[PDB]
Amino acid sequence: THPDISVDVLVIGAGPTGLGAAKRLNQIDGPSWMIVDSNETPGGLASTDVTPEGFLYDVGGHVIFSHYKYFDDCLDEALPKEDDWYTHQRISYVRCQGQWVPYPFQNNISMLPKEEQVKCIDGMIDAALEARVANTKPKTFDEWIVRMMGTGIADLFMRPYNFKVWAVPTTKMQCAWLGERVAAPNLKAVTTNVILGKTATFRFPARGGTGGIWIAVANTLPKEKTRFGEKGKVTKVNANNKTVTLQDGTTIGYKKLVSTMAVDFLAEAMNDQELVGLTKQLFYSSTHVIGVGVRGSRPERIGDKCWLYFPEDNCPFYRATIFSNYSPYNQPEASKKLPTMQLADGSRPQSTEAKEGPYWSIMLEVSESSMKPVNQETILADCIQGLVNTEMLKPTDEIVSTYHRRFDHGYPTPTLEREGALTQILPKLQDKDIWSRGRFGSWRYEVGNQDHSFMLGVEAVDNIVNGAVELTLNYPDFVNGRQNTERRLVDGAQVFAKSKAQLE
Amino acid sequence: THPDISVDVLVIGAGPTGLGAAKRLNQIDGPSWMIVDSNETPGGLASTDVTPEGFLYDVGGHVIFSHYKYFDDCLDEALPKEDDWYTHQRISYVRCQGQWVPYPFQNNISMLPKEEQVKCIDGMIDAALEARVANTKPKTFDEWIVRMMGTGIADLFMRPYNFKVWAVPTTKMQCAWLGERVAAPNLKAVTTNVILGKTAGNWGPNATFRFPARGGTGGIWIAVANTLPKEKTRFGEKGKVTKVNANNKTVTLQDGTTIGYKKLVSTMAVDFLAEAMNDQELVGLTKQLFYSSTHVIGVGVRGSRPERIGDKCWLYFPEDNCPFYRATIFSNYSPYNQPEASKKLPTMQLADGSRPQSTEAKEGPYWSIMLEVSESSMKPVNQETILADCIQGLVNTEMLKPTDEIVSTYHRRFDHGYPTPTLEREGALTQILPKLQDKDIWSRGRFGSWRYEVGNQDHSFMLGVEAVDNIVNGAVELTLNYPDFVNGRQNTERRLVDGAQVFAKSKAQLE
Amino acid sequence: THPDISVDVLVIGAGPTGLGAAKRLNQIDGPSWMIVDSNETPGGLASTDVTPEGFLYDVGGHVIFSHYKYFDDCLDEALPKEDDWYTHQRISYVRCQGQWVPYPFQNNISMLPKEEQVKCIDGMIDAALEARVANTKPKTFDEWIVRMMGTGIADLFMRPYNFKVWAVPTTKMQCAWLGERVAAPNLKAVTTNVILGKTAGNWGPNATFRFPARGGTGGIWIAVANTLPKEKTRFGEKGKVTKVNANNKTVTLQDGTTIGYKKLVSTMAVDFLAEAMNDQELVGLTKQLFYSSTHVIGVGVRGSRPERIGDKCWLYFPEDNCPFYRATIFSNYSPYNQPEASKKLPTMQLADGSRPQSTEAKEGPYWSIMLEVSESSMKPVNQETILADCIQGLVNTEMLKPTDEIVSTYHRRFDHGYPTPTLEREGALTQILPKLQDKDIWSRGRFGSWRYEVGNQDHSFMLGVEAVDNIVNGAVELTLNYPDFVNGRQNTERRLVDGAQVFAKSKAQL
Amino acid sequence: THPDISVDVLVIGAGPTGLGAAKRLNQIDGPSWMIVDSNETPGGLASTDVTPEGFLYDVGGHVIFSHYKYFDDCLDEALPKEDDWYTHQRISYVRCQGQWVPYPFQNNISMLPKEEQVKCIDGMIDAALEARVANTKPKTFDEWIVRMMGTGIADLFMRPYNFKVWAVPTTKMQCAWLGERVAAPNLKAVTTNVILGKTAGNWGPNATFRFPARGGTGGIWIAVANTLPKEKTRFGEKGKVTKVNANNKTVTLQDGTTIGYKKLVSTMAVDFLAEAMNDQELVGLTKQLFYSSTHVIGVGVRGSRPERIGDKCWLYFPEDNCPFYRATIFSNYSPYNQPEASKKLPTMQLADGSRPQSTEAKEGPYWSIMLEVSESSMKPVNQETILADCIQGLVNTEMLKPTDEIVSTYHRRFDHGYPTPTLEREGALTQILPKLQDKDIWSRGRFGSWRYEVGNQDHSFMLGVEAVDNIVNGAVELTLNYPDFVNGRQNTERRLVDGAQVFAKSKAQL
Ligand SMILES: [Cl-]
Ligand SMILES: [Cl-]
Repeated sequence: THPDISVDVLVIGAGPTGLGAAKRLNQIDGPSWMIVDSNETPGGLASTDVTPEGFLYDVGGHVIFSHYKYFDDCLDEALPKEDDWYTHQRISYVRCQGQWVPYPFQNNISMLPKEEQVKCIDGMIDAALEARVANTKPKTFDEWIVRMMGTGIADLFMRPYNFKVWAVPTTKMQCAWLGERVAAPNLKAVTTNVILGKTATFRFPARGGTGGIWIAVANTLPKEKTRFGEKGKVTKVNANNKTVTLQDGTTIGYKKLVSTMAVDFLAEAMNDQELVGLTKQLFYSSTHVIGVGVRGSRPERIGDKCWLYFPEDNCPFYRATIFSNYSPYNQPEASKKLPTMQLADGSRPQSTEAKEGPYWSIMLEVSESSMKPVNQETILADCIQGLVNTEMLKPTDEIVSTYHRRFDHGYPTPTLEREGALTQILPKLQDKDIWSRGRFGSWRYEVGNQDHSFMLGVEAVDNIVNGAVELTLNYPDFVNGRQNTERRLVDGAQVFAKSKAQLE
Repeated sequence: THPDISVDVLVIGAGPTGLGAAKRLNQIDGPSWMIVDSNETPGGLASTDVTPEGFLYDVGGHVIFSHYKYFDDCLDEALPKEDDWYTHQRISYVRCQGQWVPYPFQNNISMLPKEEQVKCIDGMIDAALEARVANTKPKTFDEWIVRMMGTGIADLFMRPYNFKVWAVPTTKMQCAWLGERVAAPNLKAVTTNVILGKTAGNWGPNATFRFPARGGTGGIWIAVANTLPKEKTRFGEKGKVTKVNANNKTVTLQDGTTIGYKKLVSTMAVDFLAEAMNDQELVGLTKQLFYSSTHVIGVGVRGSRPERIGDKCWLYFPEDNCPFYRATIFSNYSPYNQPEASKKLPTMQLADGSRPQSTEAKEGPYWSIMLEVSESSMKPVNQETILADCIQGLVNTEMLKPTDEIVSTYHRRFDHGYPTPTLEREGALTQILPKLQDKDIWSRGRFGSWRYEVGNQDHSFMLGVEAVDNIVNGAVELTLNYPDFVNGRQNTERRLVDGAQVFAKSKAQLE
Repeated sequence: THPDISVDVLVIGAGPTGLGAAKRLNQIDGPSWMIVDSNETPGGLASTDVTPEGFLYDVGGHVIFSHYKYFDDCLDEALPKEDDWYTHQRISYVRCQGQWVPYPFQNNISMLPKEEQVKCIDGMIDAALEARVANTKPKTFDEWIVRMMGTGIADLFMRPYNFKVWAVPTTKMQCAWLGERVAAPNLKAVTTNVILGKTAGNWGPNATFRFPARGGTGGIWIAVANTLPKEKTRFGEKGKVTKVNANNKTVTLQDGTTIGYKKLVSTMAVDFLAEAMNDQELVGLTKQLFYSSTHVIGVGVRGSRPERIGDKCWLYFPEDNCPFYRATIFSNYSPYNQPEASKKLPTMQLADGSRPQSTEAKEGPYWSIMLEVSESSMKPVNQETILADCIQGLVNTEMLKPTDEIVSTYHRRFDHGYPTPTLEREGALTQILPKLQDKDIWSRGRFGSWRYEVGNQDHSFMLGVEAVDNIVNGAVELTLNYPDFVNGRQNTERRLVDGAQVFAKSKAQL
Repeated sequence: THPDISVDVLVIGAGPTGLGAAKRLNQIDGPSWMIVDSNETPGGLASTDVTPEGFLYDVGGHVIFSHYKYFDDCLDEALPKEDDWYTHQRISYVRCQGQWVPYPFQNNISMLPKEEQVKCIDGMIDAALEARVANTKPKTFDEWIVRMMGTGIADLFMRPYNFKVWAVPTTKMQCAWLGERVAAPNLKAVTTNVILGKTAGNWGPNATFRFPARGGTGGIWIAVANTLPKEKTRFGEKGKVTKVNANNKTVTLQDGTTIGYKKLVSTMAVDFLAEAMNDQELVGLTKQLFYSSTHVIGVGVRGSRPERIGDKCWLYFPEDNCPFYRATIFSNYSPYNQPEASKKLPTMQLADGSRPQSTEAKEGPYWSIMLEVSESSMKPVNQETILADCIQGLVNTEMLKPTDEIVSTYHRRFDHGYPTPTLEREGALTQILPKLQDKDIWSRGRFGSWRYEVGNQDHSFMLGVEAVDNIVNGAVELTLNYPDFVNGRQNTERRLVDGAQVFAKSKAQL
């Protein structure tokens, strides 16, 4: 009994991780392979949605720093024109007590009341003294924060903010994921800034938002090796006889499997009780992505802002961005005409006539868990009110468009129990020739950015084919702390082979 | 052959130390005793001079702050009237970059330029981190400074200032002496003040303090001397000691008088004692000691008390725009330190150095300033020019406008001014003092025992008292050997009227 | 209404503290004074008792190290002959796991089993490392113990021993009383002795102490008292004080006699003084103080001095195979502490607790053992069985063979035995003493001021001397308030003959 | 103008490193390649020599612990029979004051004089206390040692031994090359062993290493080379490289042959390369490197194996009663390292250095010893007398009785023996390697990249493998730049058969 299709390497999922595996498989051009996804549009959670009124919203952020030349090579290939990209300056602010405090927070306590500055400085002094004598390392995220910042800064920012982000207490999280850097505060730089009173770029696609990158990357692949859409939905994986079954009944035989779906779904699709049980020990939070389109020129108070962080309790979201700042093509042009749905204060607008722009746009994120639930019916309104309370929207601003989507698997949580589970789950799948990789494929946030995830797929294939170490998967500190320039979209294998076929 | 006079206990010198010995001897009224001094006016280096134009000057605007009730008892006995004393609150600043920084220098960085504050705070951060782990103690004054303040504050103040005071580099002095002299900065306190822009200025035991209404500090010692039986004192040329024969326990006076003693308390500089003894070994050891001379400069000036001056007491001068290290507004201590307003005086010169528009005697009121300048083999001074240089320094510091009228000048150089706490000091004293002790000589006092940590007038007085108490009652000489012990407590046990005098008095009535 | 007697200074109590006050007063010979004691024989709890069979036992130890020349002058004066004293070598042992471990204990773990040595060294390594980084000081005796010794050595000796001594857990006691010495171990010396297997060679002649030839320690205090003008002493029932009226400064004796004073030096237990004053506030504060009772047991036995026992001095007992915390072969201190050989005595019992085979009086020679047992609310003792338990304890520790013949026993219980350095002590004393001071009452002594660190005979003596020096000459009471200061120096200034007496005498001849 | 030969990848040198490159290139079977060596026999400085009398001696030691599955695969493929290998227990001893001190030295101070134990333990106590508080990293090999062991152990072993090894004082060497773990001594374990006097634990299966039955170590590389296609190798005089033109990527051989390359893997000493390149700048930088020469000495002797020396071990010699720093009983590794019993040989001399009694050829059995002596401008050696001195050293260390019959001797001096981890090494290499890289030259190996940390046979093999992987597949050269990473993990990902070959083979069957 033979499957409808047979390939050496099967890739499940066409998010960044799956596309990475596909790109390196395509480059190597050795073993046979194919990639499937239930979504007709590749990009997974790094896709970009659009509102009926033409406002774009990324559902999974954007890369700010690439750690790898290989990732760069693929983006350059996908979007090879200078005008394909806008290049912006890396910046950030924290919203604290009516102030926009620049990153890094501790280096700008100067902008807080003098009383708060005292509590913060006393906190770092204590922490700096203890660190001088420390002979152990922190065991929880919380301990890490305190040793690093002092109780002062920890209570102002780190603690409350991180709870808003992870939907889980900082006491319930590990810290290893943060890196090897010794937990020791830079007291001198902090006080120096307090006394003096004083206080890097990234590219973003011009059109299509982040999702446009992955569409263009996928378009470089040989179309007949892709199966995207309902015809590409996987319904079961038979690990014992290495066969996958799709929704439409198609069967696929594989020798090695690279699975980028959530590892808990994989265990279900495998009907593996042991893996399902191990898999349930993992924790994750859901996230709500909220989009707000509004009429008007970009407000003075807002400027060239990007990520904004919100520790305080006058708004449910933990971060927001002025998405309209990243690219003029993220929202409709001025000439386009749209009706006002409501004002920022939640009341009916004066006129309901479709009017001109220009427009700007805000995007934000709310976290959710069994330890921090959210009312889905009221969350949109609360967020908008939150934009008011934080002085991002005037109560008079006119809202032209709203976007609200909830993602069940939003963040894989770095809980104290994560590694105990992963060190069992991953090797067990490995023994079955299954490479489970990705944000939820391998569940490691420290390597959960688009560039990391992409490379997790690239390296899994490199392990399958060339016996390479999976460095990003098992040594995040090693890859994050170096320049990764060795692996290129064009390696010696292809140069030599191409040159050979030329004089032959 | 007998000497002209014989006493159980002879006291040489009638400064604070000798007078302290005399007072306890007089209170005990047991063994016979007498006290001699080459000066006709008692008070030693705690005396007061006056210019022909009527301006009083101490040897450093002395200030009474006592660690002993017994010292208090004697001052109260000598000057028993409420109006004998003015009581003040210390108003002090350090002169740094056109600013008056309040006394605990470190708590007032908030008054320095921001750039400087940074260097200071960085310095303390380092020091605080090394202190958390230190397992040794400082060996020099300099290491002590750095470990306490950080290189920042050390360079801005401590180092330059202390060289101006001691006429010796901080790296050449020990550090077992500064317990109650130099403040101990706390990181939190300091940074909290720099944040709040608020101040603090109560450190040290100098903060109320009483000063004598009349005659200056010297007036205290004259009044104390007057409590003694005059016939047991020998003050003047007739009291000048020329020779000390330790072997047959006899002293020789200038007029040839000979005095036999059983026990000698000597308050003259220990290096002079060696000479007077004709003892080569001691003269030698004596050489290994070090001291700095000091110039006391007085300046009287016409005018109302400038509000730019205010109620300043002693001001500190680390910077190089003036020769003096410390200065005081003496006219602030008492209305009797300078002539009253009605008195008429001619202007001698203007602060800038030029002649006065008129050489006619004019009224007051008046105010007064006293300066000190240190001198040594490592930091010489030009005696002919030093007076002018100081006046010029008063200008550069904005104490005197170039326009101010100088009515009175005073200048006097004291050879023995400060007993220098060098690194070699204790190595010398731990030989000199025991050797004198074996001859039944109690050498005590500012230059008698040469320890600055107990060199104030109250310490010195008590060195004399305690020497007598050891001689007579077998008391421990606590102030001499344990400065930290006496400075760290209230010494209230020893009184001008002890149980011994009460019991003997009440027995005399019943009999 | 005038009292039957009036003096400038009244001293209550003729223990070492009282006698100290009397001696300085007698030397000064200025203000008038007298000294009373309810006991006919001076010496207080530093006296020496005797059994009907002629065995001596010190009730309150003996001085091993004198910190003062003044104390020396007075003992020299009291017992001026060379043959008035024996001079012995200073040494000590701890009884641990069948071993006599020499002082100090930590430097001799070599004698213990290797397993136990491991735990000890491990504990001190930890302590050493923590001390390298410590920035706080110990708050309890227990913490002080651990930081100094480590848990290993602490559990073997310090902890169990100290609980047996103070009859109070170490966690309940302060540690300032131990001095200002940094709580930290000398790892190198301890590991050096474990490796070398040897201890520091005998420093002989080494630190020696002197002990009186006759009459025991109590003999010192009888002779000291005899240098006093007898008419100024009132010892006996005729000297028992029943009431102290602080307000009009009057003291009332048993026989009804009334004494008026200007200054009072009271060396009786400060809680008894509170009582005798009828001051409720004081009595109240006085309750906050804690003390343990002690049992002094004496055993006289027949035979030459056995090989196993050795040469005198204190022995310490951490373990639970005996109720006592320390003991000493008293008969080693002087041949006059017990009957000579020719004396004939009947065996009372054997060490095992059984009747002897013969009850006929027989020759000696003899030897003798003295030991102490503490008692308190947290560590009670059965007064009927304690003697037997102690004797059995002597067998268990291998001090007596079960066959050894017991000729004499001695058992006496002292209500006030040790003033306990509890965490609460200073909070109470810093109120009690100043308050008594404001009434011209100098409460001084082992129980007069309640401070064990200055509770030895020389210290207590000097508390008396210094109180008088404060009353008369305004001297600082150094021993009372700065024990670390006096223990850390050579106190040579104050002498039995001071300059005052020299000058005065020299003048009387002229 | 075209060269006689053109390949994609040219490999110079057929030692472990060169053969490593060749193995991976051969496995990949993609780009064309060839490998050249001036030696007719492959093995480089890991080859085996034989004396005329039939005694074998490794010139470059043997692997004790392999860090890579890939290295294991290749050794397995080359020597696939069970009886191709012997497997021994990995142990080690240090010769200190007449004793054989087992590894590790510190855990065995027990068998030294008690006085030495004292200095050692005292040293570690200091080190341990400073380590509690340290906030900086060691800057020299010497400081690292002091912080690790303390001055006591440093003086007894570390300092003297390492000078004998590196021919350079420890103060002149870096320490990063040693690893990343903090310099903190395990004091408890050290003192626990001294106390217990033992060196034991609950234990499990003992650690082992394998050694080739025949041909010695050099037999591995001969067999590894044999698995390569012979026509892609050029070994012997015909393979000697004399010139390297980096600008037009051409190499010239002794016999005038020219070889064009696209990428070069050079395993010859990097100084020689700079010379062969005629590149002034690289010659200059190259001068800043430092190395020591080494003498390898072999001694065949008659007799059964003496009980005094029985194990297949290294022996280390800190003391100055012998010029060599390490030695081993090679005859213990394999019966085939020396002539069999029946073989008859004449005696050349006795251990004492005197003529034999009879010059007749006599049977065995035989055993063998080999040892090493360093040499440099800071520690010269007399080449004429070195053999005798070493033999005499063997006597002084009680390895040879003065009566032992020496049947065979061996002496050979390698100019490039150890690449020295000097303080200036990295400053030089961080310029040299990258500059060669920019010319498409991968200089790799013991003296190719000059890093002792990764200079073992397995490390070197892998330097070759990873260089090929970087050239072809863009792999990270982990062994080259991250020794700590590769040494602290099990490297199992890279196999002699990877997916690429499985997929390719399986495809060719459809
Ligand atoms: Cl930040
Ligand atoms: Cl060396």
